[PDB]
Amino acid sequence: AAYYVGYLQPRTFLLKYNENGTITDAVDCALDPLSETKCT
Amino acid sequence: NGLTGTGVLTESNKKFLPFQQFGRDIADTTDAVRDPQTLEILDITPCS
Ligand SMILES: *[C@@H]1O[C@H](CO)[C@@H](O)[C@H](O)[C@H]1NC(C)=O
Repeated sequence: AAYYVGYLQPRTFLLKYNENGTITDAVDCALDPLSETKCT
Repeated sequence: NGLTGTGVLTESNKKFLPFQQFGRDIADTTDAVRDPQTLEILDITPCS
């Protein structure tokens, strides 16, 4: 066995939905400047 | 169940998740709804 621990912080996120409803892609606003371009 | 509206009601091919109960378009309208008694999926459209 093994485990992974991560922490959450306040962020804005962009979400894409599939043909039929299920989340297939995400974009994080604060990752890098290209992502800021994509979000704006 | 507290969601009140008026219009034409038909069936739909969408399949809500068990926790999913309503659907919202960009106009924040109610597009589709799951019936409490038959758990089916229904499409809503306006008339005027
Ligand atoms: C829509 O649902 C079908 C199975 O019911 C699935 O095969 C399909 O992947 C979904 N549409 C897309 C674009 O993935």
